[PDB]
Amino acid sequence: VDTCSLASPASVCRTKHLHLRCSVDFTRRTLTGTAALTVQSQEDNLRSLVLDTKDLTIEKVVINGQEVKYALGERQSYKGSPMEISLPIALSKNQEIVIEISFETSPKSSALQWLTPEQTSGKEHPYLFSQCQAIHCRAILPCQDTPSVKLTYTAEVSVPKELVALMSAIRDGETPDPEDPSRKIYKFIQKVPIPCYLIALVVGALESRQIGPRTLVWSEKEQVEKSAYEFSETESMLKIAEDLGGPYVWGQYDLLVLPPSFPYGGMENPCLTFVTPTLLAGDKSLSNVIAHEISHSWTGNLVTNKTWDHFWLNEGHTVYLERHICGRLFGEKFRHFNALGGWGELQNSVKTFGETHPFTKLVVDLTDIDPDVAYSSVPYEKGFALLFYLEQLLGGPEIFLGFLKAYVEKFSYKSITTDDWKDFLYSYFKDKVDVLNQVDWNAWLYSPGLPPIKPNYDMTLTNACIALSQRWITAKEDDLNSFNATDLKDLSSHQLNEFLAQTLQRAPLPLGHIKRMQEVYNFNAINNSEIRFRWLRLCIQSKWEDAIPLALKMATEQGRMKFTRPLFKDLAAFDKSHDQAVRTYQEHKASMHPVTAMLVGKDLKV
Ligand SMILES: c1ccn(CCOc2ccc3[nH]ccc3c2)c1
Ligand SMILES: [Yb+3]
Ligand SMILES: [Zn+2]
Repeated sequence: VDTCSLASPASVCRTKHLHLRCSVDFTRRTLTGTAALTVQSQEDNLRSLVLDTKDLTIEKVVINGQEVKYALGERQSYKGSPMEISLPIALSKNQEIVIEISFETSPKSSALQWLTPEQTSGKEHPYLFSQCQAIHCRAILPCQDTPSVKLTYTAEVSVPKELVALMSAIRDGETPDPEDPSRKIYKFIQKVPIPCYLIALVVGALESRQIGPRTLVWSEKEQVEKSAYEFSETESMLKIAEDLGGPYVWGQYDLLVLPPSFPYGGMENPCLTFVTPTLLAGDKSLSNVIAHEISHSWTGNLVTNKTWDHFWLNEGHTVYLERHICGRLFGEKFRHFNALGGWGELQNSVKTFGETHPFTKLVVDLTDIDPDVAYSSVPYEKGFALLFYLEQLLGGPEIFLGFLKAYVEKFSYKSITTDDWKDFLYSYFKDKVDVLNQVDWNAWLYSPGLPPIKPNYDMTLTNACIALSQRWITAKEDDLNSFNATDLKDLSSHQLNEFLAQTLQRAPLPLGHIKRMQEVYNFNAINNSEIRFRWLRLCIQSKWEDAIPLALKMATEQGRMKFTRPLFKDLAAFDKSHDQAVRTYQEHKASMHPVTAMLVGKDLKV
């Protein structure tokens, strides 16, 4: 049961294919066109079915060349409105028909952000991008908006001729639009069956540069050269991922670097990963995000969570593979360092939510819960900790990687639950079932709070970070003079970040200590977004008014929710900046991403 979807479930009917024919209207901020769904009955005598929609205007529904009856039910909040379609002839089991729906989206579509020219790099043209995960595809087109259903798709997208459209699919040509010579039609094909949350579209002034045998980077012209360098490890990571996961089946692996309001670090859209431009550190230091998105090409896009209650299957396994890729590139001690950092992020989330909160369970129950509200580090890092614990229990990384590749092979092109995963784990490790029975499954999978057992972590790269954090924390005023730029001499950017993460866990520190830290380390000069984020949080939580305009600037000049949400919350919690924090949100909200605007407003109680 997919409690996030109002559509007929997969046991009743299933979409096999979507043919999308649409036009992007920047004057009206609407997409208008037809969604032709090829649907296969799973029941005898099927006479109706229901699709998910959200803020869509339906013009008509056509089957066998005739208009048919349909009805839109009452809106159910963030789930949207169910659309019931009256089939003209009762279908037998396995029979397939094509249902062609004429629709138009709303400018407030929660799947979409429409940007004016001023919100782009080039300042001449507008830009549109989508983000369907988890349940926003219904705000673009009517569909069974559940990851329990997989479908292929084709699309034809008409756009102003000076712009470029891309989708999560192989590019299948471009022509002038016969209905309007001021336009171009871009065509697409996704021959591999996917869940509809992986449908993606961007329209803008995009240019491309090849950076590997199967990878172009796409962005506005101003970002191309920098993106090419930043993500140059992409091919080497794909080769390692193929070694761990089996064949890459999607053809191309292209990258799209979005404008700064993109809400996530990345989105694993097939053939075309979307990334934040906050990855552009200049030194490739945030490339774990690329490794993560690459890994989703197996865990998530091939083996998929059957409902969003089982999101940890997607995310936990992906973090596990991510950390292996980075460990192959940079060493097993670095994999452990990153693993242990992730446990720290899990501590933070559990402390933030509260150790008994339902969203700290590994498997969650999203009945009446908006996935965007529930979203956190938990499925990522509690899922990873479980897998890392199991790795250690069952004989080490070589052995557990054998399981992972067998698991991907077994469930490719399928959608699964936590029970499916656990059943297969027991089947694969049939000779170690004694050891598996030692795991407290009920606590790991279903209980809130920190896991019942913490894995073992190599400390080599972490010790210097803890040591320095502890010096600052225990320092008194007469110790502040001993600190100096040389303290950071032998620390990588990853280690500087972890030093800040350790210190932030003990915040506030005294204002004088934070002033000294800027004096000796000049953190204000660091443009690395992960570093700058934690530094500004530490400054604001420690009540440094000088940091207020810096934090406001970072919160608004980009929109990755990982950074924007906690910066606004911190600024709201500081009495000196509270009124400005809400004013700034109020002023910006109309031009923010619709999901980000929603969540920041809830965070700020405005
Ligand atoms: C990374 C890139 C896009 N997203 C969208 C958020 O999606 C989800 C999906 C599934 C979820 N289960 C619980 C919260 C939750 C949130 C997260
Ligand atoms: Yb002293
Ligand atoms: Zn992910």
